[PDB]
Amino acid sequence: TTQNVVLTKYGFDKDVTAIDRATDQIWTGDGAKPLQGVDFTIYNVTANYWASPKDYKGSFDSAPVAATGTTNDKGQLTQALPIQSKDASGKTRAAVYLFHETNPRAGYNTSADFWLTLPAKAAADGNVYVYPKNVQKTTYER
Ligand code: NA
Repeated sequence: TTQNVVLTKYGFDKDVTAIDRATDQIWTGDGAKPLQGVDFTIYNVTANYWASPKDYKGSFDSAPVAATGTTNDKGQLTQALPIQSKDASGKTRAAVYLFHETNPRAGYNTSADFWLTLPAKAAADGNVYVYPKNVQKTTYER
Protein backbone atom coordinates (compact mmCIF):
# COMPACT_ATOMS: atom_id res chain seq x y z
CA THR A 1 0.00 0.00 0.00
CA THR A 2 1.50 3.25 -1.26
CA GLN A 3 0.62 6.91 -1.47
CA ASN A 4 1.24 9.14 -4.48
CA VAL A 5 3.41 12.05 -3.33
CA VAL A 6 3.43 15.13 -5.60
CA LEU A 7 6.32 17.49 -4.84
CA THR A 8 6.19 21.08 -6.16
CA LYS A 9 9.24 23.35 -5.86
CA TYR A 10 8.55 27.10 -5.98
CA GLY A 11 11.31 29.69 -5.93
CA PHE A 12 11.51 32.44 -3.33
CA ASP A 13 9.13 35.35 -3.95
CA LYS A 14 9.24 38.50 -1.80
CA ASP A 15 5.44 38.85 -2.10
CA VAL A 16 4.28 35.36 -1.08
CA THR A 17 4.86 34.55 2.58
CA ALA A 18 5.79 30.99 3.43
CA ILE A 19 3.19 29.57 5.80
CA ASP A 20 2.70 25.82 6.08
CA ARG A 21 0.68 24.00 3.41
CA ALA A 22 -1.26 20.82 4.22
CA THR A 23 -0.71 17.60 2.27
CA ASP A 24 -4.40 17.44 1.25
CA GLN A 25 -4.60 20.83 -0.52
CA ILE A 26 -3.33 21.95 -3.91
CA TRP A 27 -1.36 25.20 -3.65
CA THR A 28 -0.62 27.10 -6.87
CA GLY A 29 2.32 28.97 -5.32
CA ASP A 30 0.53 32.36 -5.46
CA GLY A 31 2.57 33.67 -8.37
CA ALA A 32 5.97 32.31 -7.32
CA LYS A 33 7.76 30.46 -10.10
CA PRO A 34 8.02 26.65 -10.29
CA LEU A 35 11.68 25.62 -10.39
CA GLN A 36 12.51 23.11 -13.14
CA GLY A 37 15.33 20.59 -13.19
CA VAL A 38 15.79 20.28 -9.42
CA ASP A 39 17.09 16.80 -8.46
CA PHE A 40 15.80 15.16 -5.27
CA THR A 41 16.89 11.98 -3.56
CA ILE A 42 14.20 10.43 -1.35
CA TYR A 43 15.73 8.41 1.51
CA ASN A 44 13.81 5.76 3.47
CA VAL A 45 14.67 6.94 6.99
CA THR A 46 12.17 4.62 8.75
CA ALA A 47 14.98 2.87 10.63
CA ASN A 48 16.77 6.09 11.67
CA TYR A 49 13.44 7.55 12.78
CA TRP A 50 12.19 4.54 14.74
CA ALA A 51 15.52 4.18 16.50
CA SER A 52 14.13 7.10 18.52
CA PRO A 53 11.23 9.13 17.16
CA LYS A 54 11.48 11.76 19.90
CA ASP A 55 15.10 12.46 18.87
CA TYR A 56 14.76 12.33 15.07
CA LYS A 57 16.09 15.53 13.47
CA GLY A 58 16.42 14.54 9.81
CA SER A 59 19.47 12.28 9.74
CA PHE A 60 19.66 10.03 6.67
CA ASP A 61 23.02 8.45 7.53
CA SER A 62 23.21 4.91 6.09
CA ALA A 63 19.56 5.24 4.98
CA PRO A 64 18.65 3.36 1.77
CA VAL A 65 17.50 5.35 -1.23
CA ALA A 66 13.77 4.99 -1.83
CA ALA A 67 13.76 6.95 -5.09
CA THR A 68 15.23 9.83 -7.07
CA GLY A 69 13.44 12.43 -9.12
CA THR A 70 13.83 15.66 -11.06
CA THR A 71 11.30 18.49 -11.16
CA ASN A 72 9.58 19.02 -14.51
CA ASP A 73 8.23 22.05 -16.42
CA LYS A 74 5.70 22.66 -13.67
CA GLY A 75 8.28 22.35 -10.89
CA GLN A 76 6.92 18.92 -10.01
CA LEU A 77 7.80 15.28 -9.54
CA THR A 78 5.55 12.41 -8.47
CA GLN A 79 6.53 9.34 -6.49
CA ALA A 80 4.63 6.41 -5.02
CA LEU A 81 5.93 5.63 -1.54
CA PRO A 82 5.02 2.70 0.76
CA ILE A 83 3.16 3.84 3.84
CA GLN A 84 4.92 1.17 5.91
CA SER A 85 8.51 -0.02 6.06
CA LYS A 86 10.83 -1.80 8.52
CA ASP A 87 12.84 -0.45 11.42
CA ALA A 88 16.35 -1.65 12.29
CA SER A 89 14.87 -4.63 14.18
CA GLY A 90 12.93 -5.77 11.11
CA LYS A 91 9.64 -4.74 12.73
CA THR A 92 7.01 -3.23 10.43
CA ARG A 93 6.51 0.49 11.14
CA ALA A 94 4.88 3.56 9.65
CA ALA A 95 7.36 4.81 7.06
CA VAL A 96 9.34 8.07 7.11
CA TYR A 97 11.05 9.56 4.05
CA LEU A 98 13.64 12.34 3.87
CA PHE A 99 13.70 14.57 0.76
CA HIS A 100 17.18 15.97 -0.06
CA GLU A 101 18.00 18.33 -2.94
CA THR A 102 21.19 17.15 -4.65
CA ASN A 103 21.22 19.68 -7.53
CA PRO A 104 21.52 22.57 -8.28
CA ARG A 105 21.28 23.75 -4.62
CA ALA A 106 21.15 27.30 -5.98
CA GLY A 107 21.87 29.33 -2.87
CA TYR A 108 18.77 30.81 -1.26
CA ASN A 109 16.60 28.71 -3.59
CA THR A 110 18.08 25.49 -2.19
CA SER A 111 15.40 23.32 -0.60
CA ALA A 112 15.83 22.57 3.07
CA ASP A 113 15.84 18.85 3.85
CA PHE A 114 12.40 17.78 4.97
CA TRP A 115 10.89 14.51 6.10
CA LEU A 116 7.44 13.05 5.63
CA THR A 117 5.64 10.69 8.04
CA LEU A 118 3.24 8.42 6.18
CA PRO A 119 0.38 7.87 5.91
CA ALA A 120 -0.41 11.51 5.16
CA LYS A 121 -3.76 13.15 4.53
CA ALA A 122 -4.53 12.90 0.81
CA ALA A 123 -6.39 15.41 -1.33
CA ALA A 124 -9.62 14.51 -3.13
CA ASP A 125 -7.62 13.47 -6.21
CA GLY A 126 -5.81 10.92 -3.99
CA ASN A 127 -2.41 12.66 -4.00
CA VAL A 128 -0.22 13.77 -1.10
CA TYR A 129 1.05 17.29 -1.80
CA VAL A 130 4.38 18.48 -0.39
CA TYR A 131 6.01 21.89 -0.95
CA PRO A 132 9.68 22.02 0.06
CA LYS A 133 10.69 25.28 1.71
CA ASN A 134 13.85 27.17 0.87
CA VAL A 135 16.70 27.10 3.36
CA GLN A 136 16.32 29.36 6.39
CA LYS A 137 19.64 31.04 5.66
CA THR A 138 22.65 30.87 3.35
CA THR A 139 25.31 31.21 6.07
CA TYR A 140 26.42 28.28 8.17
CA GLU A 141 28.76 27.18 10.92
CA ARG A 142 30.09 24.06 12.55
NA1 NA B 1 7.63 10.16 -11.07
